[PDB]
Amino acid sequence: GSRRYDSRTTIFSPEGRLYQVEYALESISHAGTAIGIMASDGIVLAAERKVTSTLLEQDTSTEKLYKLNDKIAVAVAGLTADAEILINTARIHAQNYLKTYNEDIPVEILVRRLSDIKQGYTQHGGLRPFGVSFIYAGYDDRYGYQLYTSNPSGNYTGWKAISVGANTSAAQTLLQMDYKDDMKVDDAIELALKTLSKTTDSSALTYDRLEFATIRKGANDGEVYQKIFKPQEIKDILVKTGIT
Amino acid sequence: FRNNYDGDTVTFSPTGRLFQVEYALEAIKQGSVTVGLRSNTHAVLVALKRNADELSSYQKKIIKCDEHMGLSLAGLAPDARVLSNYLRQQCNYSSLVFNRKLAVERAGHLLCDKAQKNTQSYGGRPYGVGLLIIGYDKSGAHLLEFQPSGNVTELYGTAIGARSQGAKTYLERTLDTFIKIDGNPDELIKAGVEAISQSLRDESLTVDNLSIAIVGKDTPFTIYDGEAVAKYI
Amino acid sequence: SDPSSINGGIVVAMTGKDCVAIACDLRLGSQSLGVSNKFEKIFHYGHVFLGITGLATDVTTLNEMFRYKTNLYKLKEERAIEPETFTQLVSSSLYERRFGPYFVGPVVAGINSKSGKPFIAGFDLIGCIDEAKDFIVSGTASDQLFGMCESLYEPNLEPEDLFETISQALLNAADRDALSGWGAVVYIIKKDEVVKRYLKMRQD
Amino acid sequence: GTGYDLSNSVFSPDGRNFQVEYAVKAVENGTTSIGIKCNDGVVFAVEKLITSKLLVPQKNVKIQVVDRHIGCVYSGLIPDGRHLVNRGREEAASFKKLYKTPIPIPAFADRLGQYVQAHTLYNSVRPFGVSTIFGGVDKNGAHLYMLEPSGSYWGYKGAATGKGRQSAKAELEKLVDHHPEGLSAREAVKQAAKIIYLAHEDNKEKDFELEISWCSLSETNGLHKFVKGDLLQEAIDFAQKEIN
Amino acid sequence: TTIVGVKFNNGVVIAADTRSTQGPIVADKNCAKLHRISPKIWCAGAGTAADTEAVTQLIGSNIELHSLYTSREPRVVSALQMLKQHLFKYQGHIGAYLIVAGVDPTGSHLFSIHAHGSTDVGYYLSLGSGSLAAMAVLESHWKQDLTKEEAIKLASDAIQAGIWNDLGSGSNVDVCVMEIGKDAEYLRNYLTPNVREEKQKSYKFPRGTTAVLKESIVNICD
Amino acid sequence: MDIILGIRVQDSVILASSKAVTRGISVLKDSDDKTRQLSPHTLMSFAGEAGDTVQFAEYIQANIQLYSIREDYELSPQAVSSFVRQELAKSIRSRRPYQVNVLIGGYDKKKNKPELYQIDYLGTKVELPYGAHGYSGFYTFSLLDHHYRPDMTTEEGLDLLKLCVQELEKRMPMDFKGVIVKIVDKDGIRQVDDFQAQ
Amino acid sequence: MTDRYSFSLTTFSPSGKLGQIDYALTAVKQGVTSLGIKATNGVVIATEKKSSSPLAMSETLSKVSLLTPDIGAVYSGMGPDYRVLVDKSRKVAHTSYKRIYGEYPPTKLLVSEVAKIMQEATQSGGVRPFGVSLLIAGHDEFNGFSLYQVDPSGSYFPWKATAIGKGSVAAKTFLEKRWNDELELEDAIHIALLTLKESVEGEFNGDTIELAIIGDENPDLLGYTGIPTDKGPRFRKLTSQEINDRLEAL
Amino acid sequence: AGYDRHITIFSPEGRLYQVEYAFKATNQTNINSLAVRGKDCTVVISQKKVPDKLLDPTTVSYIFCISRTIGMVVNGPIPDARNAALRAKAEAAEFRYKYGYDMPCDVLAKRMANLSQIYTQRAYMRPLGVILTFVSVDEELGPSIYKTDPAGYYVGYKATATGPKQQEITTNLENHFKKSKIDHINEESWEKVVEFAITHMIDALGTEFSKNDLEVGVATKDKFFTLSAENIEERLVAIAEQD
Amino acid sequence: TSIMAVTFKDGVILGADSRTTTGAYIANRVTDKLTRVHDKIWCCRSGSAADTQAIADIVQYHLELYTSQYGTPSTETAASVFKELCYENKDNLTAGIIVAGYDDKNKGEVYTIPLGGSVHKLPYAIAGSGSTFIYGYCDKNFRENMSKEETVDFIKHSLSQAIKWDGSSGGVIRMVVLTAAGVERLIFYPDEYEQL
Repeated sequence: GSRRYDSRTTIFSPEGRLYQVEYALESISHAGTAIGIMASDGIVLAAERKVTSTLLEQDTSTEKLYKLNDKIAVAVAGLTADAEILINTARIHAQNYLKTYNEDIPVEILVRRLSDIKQGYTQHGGLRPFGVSFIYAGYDDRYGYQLYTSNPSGNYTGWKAISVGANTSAAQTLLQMDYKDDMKVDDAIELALKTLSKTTDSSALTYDRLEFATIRKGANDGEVYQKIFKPQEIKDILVKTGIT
Repeated sequence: FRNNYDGDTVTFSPTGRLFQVEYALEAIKQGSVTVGLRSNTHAVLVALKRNADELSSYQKKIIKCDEHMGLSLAGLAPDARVLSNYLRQQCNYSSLVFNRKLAVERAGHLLCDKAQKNTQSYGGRPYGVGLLIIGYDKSGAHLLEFQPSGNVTELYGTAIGARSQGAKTYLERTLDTFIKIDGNPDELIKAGVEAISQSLRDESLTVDNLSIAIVGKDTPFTIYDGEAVAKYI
Repeated sequence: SDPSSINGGIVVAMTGKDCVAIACDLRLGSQSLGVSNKFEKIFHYGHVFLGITGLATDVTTLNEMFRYKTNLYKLKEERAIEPETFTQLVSSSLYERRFGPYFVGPVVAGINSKSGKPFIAGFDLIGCIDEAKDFIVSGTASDQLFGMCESLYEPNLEPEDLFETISQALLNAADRDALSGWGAVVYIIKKDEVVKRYLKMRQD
Repeated sequence: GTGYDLSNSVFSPDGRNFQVEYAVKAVENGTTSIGIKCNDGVVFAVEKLITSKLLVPQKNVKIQVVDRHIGCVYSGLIPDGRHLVNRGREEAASFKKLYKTPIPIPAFADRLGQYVQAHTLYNSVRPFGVSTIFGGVDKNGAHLYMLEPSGSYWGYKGAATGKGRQSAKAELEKLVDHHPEGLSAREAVKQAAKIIYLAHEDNKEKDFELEISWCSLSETNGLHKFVKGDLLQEAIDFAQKEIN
Repeated sequence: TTIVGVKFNNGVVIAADTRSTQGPIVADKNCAKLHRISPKIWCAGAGTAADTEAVTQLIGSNIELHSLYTSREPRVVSALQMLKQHLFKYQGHIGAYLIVAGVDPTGSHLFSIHAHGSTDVGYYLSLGSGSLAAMAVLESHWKQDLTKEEAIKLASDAIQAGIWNDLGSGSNVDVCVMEIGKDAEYLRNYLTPNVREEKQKSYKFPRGTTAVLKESIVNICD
Repeated sequence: MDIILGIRVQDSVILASSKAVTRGISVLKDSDDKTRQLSPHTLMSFAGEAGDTVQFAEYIQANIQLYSIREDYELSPQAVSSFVRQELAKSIRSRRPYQVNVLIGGYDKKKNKPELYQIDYLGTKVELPYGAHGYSGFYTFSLLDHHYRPDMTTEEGLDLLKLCVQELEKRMPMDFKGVIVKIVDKDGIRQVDDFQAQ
Repeated sequence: MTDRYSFSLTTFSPSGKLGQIDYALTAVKQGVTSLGIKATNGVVIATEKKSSSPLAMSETLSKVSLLTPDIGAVYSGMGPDYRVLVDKSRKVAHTSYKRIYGEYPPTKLLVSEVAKIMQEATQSGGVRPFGVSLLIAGHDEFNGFSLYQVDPSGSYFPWKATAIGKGSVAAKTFLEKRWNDELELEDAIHIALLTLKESVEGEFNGDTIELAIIGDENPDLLGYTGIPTDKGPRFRKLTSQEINDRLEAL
Repeated sequence: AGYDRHITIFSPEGRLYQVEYAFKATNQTNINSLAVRGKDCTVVISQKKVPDKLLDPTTVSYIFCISRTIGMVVNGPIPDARNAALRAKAEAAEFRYKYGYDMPCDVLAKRMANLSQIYTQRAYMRPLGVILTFVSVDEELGPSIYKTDPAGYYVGYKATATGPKQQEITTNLENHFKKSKIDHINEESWEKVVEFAITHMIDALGTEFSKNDLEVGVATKDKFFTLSAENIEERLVAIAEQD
Repeated sequence: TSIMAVTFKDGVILGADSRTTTGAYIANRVTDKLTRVHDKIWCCRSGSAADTQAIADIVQYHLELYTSQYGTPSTETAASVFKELCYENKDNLTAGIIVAGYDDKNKGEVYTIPLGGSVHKLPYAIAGSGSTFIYGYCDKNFRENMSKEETVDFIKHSLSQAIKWDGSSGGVIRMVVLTAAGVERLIFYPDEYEQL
């Protein structure tokens, strides 16, 4: 028979742990670090492009920051390909909601959906889990700004500031040290850059190795705006905060 | 050896055997004894019923498939239920569609083919039961022996189960004697009760311990239990 | 009876000098009974405008559908869909229901943001694209609209003039159609700005 | 390493399929049977071990017919043989239904071939524990065939398989030489009954029963029929005579 | 609709009018009834416009993929077999009537396909409501061994017969020439014998003629 | 057919629905409530085919209550109506369509404004000051067109209805056995159990 | 019968690695070198035609394939896997784009599709990852010219220039030296011919090399005329000859 | 671990053992075959080794007639050869039906190669232990030889050989071409091209052949056929007088 | 439509008119109703052009695959395949087919498959709307084992009468001769047969 070659990706360990999930998490831990910090007037998503080259095109890229909705975006940590499969189903779910209720999908409803999908690969199907962790940054008129996180297990939680990928422990301690409830978006933009700058496994923290995005509710308007910083804008924000 | 080739039926051993099937055949021997013998007018089935406690009943071992056919089991009861039930339909089909009684030789073919399918595909297990089928069709009395391996054979008489070899020798020796017990059913039944006790050892066939079934020229397969078999104990 | 004559309504698009206009009535009825004077039939996804006449429920459904598709189109392509491309999307979307069609008569109007060239198109209920450089009509008063357009129209009209033309074409056809009227709205589109004017017409 | 002999479709380092080979062992372990192609037909014969005096004689028939003009005999696991015939019968009915003309023996061979070869492609099935000798008369001649568990099959002048497979093959090779122009149907029937008696030496311990069948354009009209009564006895004796 | 196909000494040519109707009303005064299946296999289609467009592009797409897979030029007989087996499947419900022509590694071809899936071969063919007007002209001026220009004339003339005599046909004439050795040359509006005479007056309105009730700017940018 | 009227005043939505249930030649019941509460601040009235009518309402109600529990939130009237339209628009092209017409009236606690939605069995939705399904509109729309004012008080609204119902009881051929009235406002849904003689 | 293999053949290991993807990448490593360079007005992709017998006809086997008239691809790794991938790619280009929008897909999107197909062979039941890495080069009106690399994991990234396969490391280094954001197509075709010289051991001519570019529209490669907006394919595979002429001024 | 040798998944070296072992199976019949291209024909030669005397020599072949124009010779076990032949026949039949023209040799090859690539990636399908050589006189490409293997790889050849002594035949042929400088046997009759084939077959193998030691297939414009014991004998006799 | 197949001494001949109409309009006046399914197995098509063509194409497919595996098929087998399609799908087909082939063992054979989907083997067969008018003439002039010219004449006269009376038939008379000698294509224009 075939039973011989079956890994049995969905079984419990004698300790009551999910082998594949724990190993997927171990995988994520070697991926570029991504930070998510929520201010009073906005949210900041920052990510470190793990490994690069001089020829790698930084302009025609967006390997870790993806726009889900017009009010929701995510930072990725893990298999880009796996992430794209989940991201796409997520973009579809948001649109079905919009078509059904003629209202944008509340941030948590979208996060729960995706997490449930992940959770499924955990309980049946005999397929390997998605080696991906997301940090969700979004807005809606019920909870305003929200920050979330979901991992291979299918679990998700909310945060004021959080990180995924490598050196999360170090980064979470630094964040838990200088974060403050009243923080303003630009303060957060700075905390994010500082935190990555202290956990990086690289020499310097140049602009070509970074991705930045902010969901601010531009005062001059009355609605929410998503802005994925361009190579140049990241270069600037890097000089100002004093890292040249 | 064996250890690595008896995981499932879809695997052949290096010698060319199918262990899962042989293990099935094993459950048969571990089963209670039953005997079968026929003449030219009748066919009889005598079986020894088994019980758990002394507060438990004795597991029936004779099943009627149609009015002209029936069988006795040795091994897993459930599998006999499945097989007898598949045979009940085959007989019913033949009657309804062709208005014909199913030839005993053909009933055997169907059983053989159903059993074989379970020994070539992954996931299934062989049937763990042996069957003795008697029946009076358009070509006289008949007796068949069914093996989970899918092997069915037509005999004059035979026995299966534990110590079944006793009865089988008695019969192989008494051949010329009962093969001529035509016209008289009570003789075949007595001869059967004898051959079967050749395989006894523990106790002696009691009333609620014995079970006899018969079919023939003018006898629609009927089952005898208890007081009904007293006159043979 | 005819799903295209239950609710009523009209739409018309015209091309001018470096501009395009698309107008529609505001009526939504149920046979002879008027039910709403606020049923607009023009929608836009980015800078591309789409008008839908026909069975109201489908007009609504198609709008929700194209919103859905153009939204995902923008997320993948990272650019707003163009008139010519959208026109193709409408066509293939309609034909996908070839044997169970949406009872509508779509009209596309917009200016190619990259070539600044004006664009208008029309399709039948199963997606057949009808391309014209002057005007497109649709709805229960399509004959009257053809009547007006065919006479009143002349090339390269200026925004302030095209408006007058389109408005008179719409207004006078709607008045010869029992199932149209109850208000109107015109859209004047230019490479950068879009004006929306509600016209004054009889309410009977 | 090892273990190349546990799954039915694995290629061992030398390019073999051990399971198919282990299957053959089951064939050789079986009763011997043969086929003799004559000048206008074919003859099939097989050995029937008599386990005891309880086996009704002439009742446990082994040779089988496919359609109306095909004879099939096999050595090894009997149940598998039947399964292969049941298939051939359907295979042949299908052909007749579409083309009207009853299935050509060569055409019929490939059908069984493809089917058998199929059971060596997936590890979810077991190979056939039988070798089959079959044939008949058709639009252009008589044909004799032998099919192996590997799915391999060829046309034969004479063929045999089972325990007495070597004795038989020897006798057959003689006939092939001492009859270059061709044997006759009536002749092959006798010659066959003989080769079986001889080849019964590799099992001389148990008593047996003989079975012959033939398909001759002249003797049977091209239809497969069983040799019974007088013509049978005449061949039994011809054997008992040259068995001393 | 009037569509025709004419074979000439070294190729084939197809033409069609440009009137698209809806009942007695002209929907498109200049629609194109000539469809490209592959660079050198073109199709003329009458019947339901959405169907001739759709069936034509579908097969065209599969032909392109087949071509890439086999590394060979598309054959007209392949577009013909695909078209007819598709139309046949839909038992006539896909109202497409096509005249398919083209050149390929095996010569020049001319075929016709009916909505139900039947096909015909010939040197000259016509389809559509103009079918008879055109065929009357073809039956009168066709001859074996026409020159490329003789064919374009005959074809052009046949379509005219339709434009003038059939109400379902009108406006312009589109031609497409496929020659055994050269590239297929598509001639959109090869003829335009129906131009509108200048209007008798201008209906430009004095600004302010239309009464407005409300006004506003529309938001396009996000 | 049945009477299904709805009117949106200053700070509430009023729904009037006939009480009669006629099966053939006889009037089986004279106190039928042709409505369902989709949520604490959203009410839906309905009329149409014999079985489809209640089956649809209860199906819609069930889904809305499920959403409320799953999310611990109450969907806006606009959201509920869009959901209901989609359901009807789906069934219209199905094997056996629900032949039901509905009026959805709710109070949007987030905008603090009452809202009235009219949706017919085809999935045709429109938002209105006052609406009706069936023949009801034919008798009442002229009265409402005349006397309706956006700033009417719940009281002025109940009087405008009373007038509508009277015109209906005069000119309409069928005895619809009066109506049941309900108000939807910032405080929920309540029934004016005295319109039989208000 | 029946695929009883409905479970994943690629799973996570304790260290967090995905074995089958690592191994597939190892297969790509042993493959013949291939590369791509992006100029300011074109893109060039090239590889070596490693013949498996002088009896074999090297033309009857292209390693550079056209996906759409504006997109081409090349690879390193297992040729067969590449072949079926190219077919699935050319088709998805139609079914998922041309048949909806009436135009061919933009490079990034088609790459995204290809990438998806490879991702599934990384998680779906009963299969192994594709043993190849592709370099897809194309052009689209709103994005211009671009070059992407798709790996067995399904991941993909854009490049200015890069190489994959046997001597990718050496070649990637040689490219960094000679690349600048001001190269003209011909300059890149040159740099390409040089970088590829180091990889090829034996003969280095227009018959041992396969090179195609994404440049201007070739109205002569359209097959017809009469439609203004249809100017021709931007993808052109260089001829044995066109190669040698540049091999001189090498 | 040790199972990456049983199913078709990668080994740490990025190898697929099961595909390598399938290649082994192709030499199990110990038969050699070669193919060359005439000016307007294609010939395939293959050793016919009928050991057993009880075998009907006429039913022992590894050359098949796929279609009216395509011929295929197989190197490998017979059951896998017949499986491959049936499939190819069905594919060429259907192709004609769907597209309106005969399936080209090179295309049928790609199709069979693609089918083989599948067994290379899917775990429940084992590769077929055979190498297929397709020949015909394509209407667009003239004489053609395309061969596919268990790895799913395929290519066109000027001439080629397969079997245990594959290399001896190949180098022999390689040399003949380095000499003649052309990519084919410059002959008009196929009979001569067949003779050339049988000749170089003997030189490289260093063995003499009778009329029952060979098997010949010839592809020509609009037709592919196989020679009979006697058609061959005639070919043997011809080369005899000259040596 | 007028079509027929006649078996004679050396083999068999198939004939037909060349007119296909849609109402009273002649859509095609040079139609080839004689369709090849195999080298020496042909058929005459009457009824739905779309249906018979699709049937013929499928049959040709089946015989080509039959040949790939079992060599040249019998004329009876070809008829069997036609019958299978026509009978099993009688509810969706309007096809009248005459199957004629040449075998070397069976010489010439003719099978007729009428609307129902049943098969009938005959010395000769006629079908098509125009056939009705020549039942008398044919039963009076058919003789078994005529010569090739005798048969080509029997057919030429029969169809000329059929074309004469039936407006659905017309154009040119086509024929296809099937003998051991090979396959021969004959054509006869109006000016010749109209004067018979």
